[PDB]
Amino acid sequence: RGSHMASMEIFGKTFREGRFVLKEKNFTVEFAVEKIHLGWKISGRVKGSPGRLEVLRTKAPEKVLVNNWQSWGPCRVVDAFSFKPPEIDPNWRYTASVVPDVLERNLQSDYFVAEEGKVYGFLSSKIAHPFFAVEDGELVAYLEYFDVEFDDFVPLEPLVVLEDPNTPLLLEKYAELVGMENNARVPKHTPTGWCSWYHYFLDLTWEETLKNLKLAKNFPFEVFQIDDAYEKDIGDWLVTRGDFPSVEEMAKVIAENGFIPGIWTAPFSVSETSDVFNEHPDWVVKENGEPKMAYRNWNKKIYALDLSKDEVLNWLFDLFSSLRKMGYRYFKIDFLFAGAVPGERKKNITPIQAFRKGIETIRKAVGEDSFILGCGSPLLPAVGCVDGMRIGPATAPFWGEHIEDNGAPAARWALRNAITRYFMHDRFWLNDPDCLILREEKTDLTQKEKELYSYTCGVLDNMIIESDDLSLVRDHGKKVLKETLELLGGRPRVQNIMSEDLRYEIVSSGTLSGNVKIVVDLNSREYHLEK
Ligand SMILES: OCC1=C[C@H](Oc2cc(F)cc(F)c2)[C@H](O)[C@@H](O)[C@H]1O
Ligand SMILES: [Mg+2]
Ligand SMILES: [Mg+2]
Repeated sequence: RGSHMASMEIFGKTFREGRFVLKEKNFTVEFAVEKIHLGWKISGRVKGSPGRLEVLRTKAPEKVLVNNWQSWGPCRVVDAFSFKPPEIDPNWRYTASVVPDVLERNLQSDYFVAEEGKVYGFLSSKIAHPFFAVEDGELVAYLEYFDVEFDDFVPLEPLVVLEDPNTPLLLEKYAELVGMENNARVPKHTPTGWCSWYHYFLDLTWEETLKNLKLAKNFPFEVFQIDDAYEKDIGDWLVTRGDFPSVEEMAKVIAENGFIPGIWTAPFSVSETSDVFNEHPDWVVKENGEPKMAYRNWNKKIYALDLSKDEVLNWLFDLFSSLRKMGYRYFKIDFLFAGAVPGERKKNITPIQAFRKGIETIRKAVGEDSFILGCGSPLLPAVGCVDGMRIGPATAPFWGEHIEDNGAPAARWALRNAITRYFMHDRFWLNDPDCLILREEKTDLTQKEKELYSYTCGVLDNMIIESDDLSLVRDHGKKVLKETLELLGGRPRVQNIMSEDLRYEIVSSGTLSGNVKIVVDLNSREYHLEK
């Protein structure tokens, strides 16, 4: 018990243990408030038209760890009372929020929120989108059902409230419950590999690919992954451009060289210029009967597939079936937020319901022995489907000392999110902190900075992928990788998770180098490691 617990409300009514029933004009919910280890759990079921359903109300803390819904968005500590709404880029509206009306008035946090000594968190997002808002000094938890009606009962997304001095332990515990609730996939083996993006970007040639393929026999890579560059257009994934061969021919060549073939797609996205859009314009999410722009990128309007339509799911099954048959066993599936944009779909289901039919179709198509890696993705809804997940914005071959914490490529902000989302590793999935850039030339990263990034990711036990012209990686670059791989295998903890000054103390236990600690400063770019 406590004064602060007595101040809480659940579904409109002062907090206490028990079973309850709430009959309102347009919906009904039945819920239980049960005791669990380190606090409380609210669970139940709902029917009718719940709209934006208020679950919990409590006093807003002064400092809160907030979390954006998707890969690239910040997880960071923020002063709650001195919040001002950001201006929202109309090209990137839905990477900031799936409920942008909230963000333009109030501080928002998706899926969970933390303070010193306390965590509030939902265990799932299967039907509704669970978020928090700070409204006039109160913290308020909602489930958004996006105007769907339910004739029969469906389960609530469960909420837990946990209390203990050790906040790191609360987050690790929250994540364990999330893991159990969603049948998380956590492979016993972690892949190493190579990725084209962070050297060649959109200008990768097959000539350059063949060159790197040969050099990679001298590096400890299992996987060889082609990124954005090969494809004809966004949506036309089985047609290549430039000097590239067929998609089947690439897979066959990578395999012969002794590597697991990997390939990038953005599978819920189709451009205004693509073949598949012009063939099948009715396959996309709509506004007033017209195609609704999901985002703008590659200097084109990009639309979202309507994953409520059988035609669309059949098309996805056939695509990823074909890729599997060719020999691809590693799939980076990107810009997935597109699949969950609000709007008009064929069937009257939520965007989250549609997202989940989408990603389940992909897993079905590629099978169980394929490794899926999420990117640009809603986090909670993906748990149990993906094997790995990018948990930060894009890294870069420069620190970004003078770049703002929005979502623009920068090493500093990419590593920040790997630290503040550490607790998802080995519970939701394998965390992907984005690629190591270890080349000596064609870069602005200092040796110090390269050491900071790589050793931190090794301590955290995160996926280790390099992205370089392997010609430009010599003695220092090879040594940094070898040592980073030595740092894997432990159980990590960020001890000062609520810090506001970009300095962190991080421990890991049972690494291949025993027990270690690293102290890192992301502002000054300094580190201190003990083995
Ligand atoms: O377009 C390819 C691509 C896109 C994504 O990165 C960005 C996504 C953006 F919206 C803007 C940007 F400058 C970079 C992925 O995180 C990155 O890893 C790469 O695969
Ligand atoms: Mg009250
Ligand atoms: Mg591990």
